[PDB]
Amino acid sequence: PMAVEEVIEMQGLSLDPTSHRVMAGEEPLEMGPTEFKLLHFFMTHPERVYSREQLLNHVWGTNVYVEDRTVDVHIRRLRKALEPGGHDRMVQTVRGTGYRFSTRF
Repeated sequence: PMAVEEVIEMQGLSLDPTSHRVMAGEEPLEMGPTEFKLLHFFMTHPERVYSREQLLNHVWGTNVYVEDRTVDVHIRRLRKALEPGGHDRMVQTVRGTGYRFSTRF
């Protein structure tokens, strides 16, 4: 995608950095700012697995302080927001290791 604020798309799921609009095809999806940031990170760092520690650093930063399970909490809310189109299946748990976003499922 040779464009910075360009719309990211994967398996029918699109995310607009400018308007913060996320869609399963043409149906709009609802999620908070943390989930959006998490989804944005996943769609741009696909297939690879990340520990909660890595996801905390990439998404929450450092000037805040959050526990690892908080990641699990927002992973849940994100999956929940992605259900309409079944895209929640793209947010996958890597047993006792972390999470990955995949087109394969």
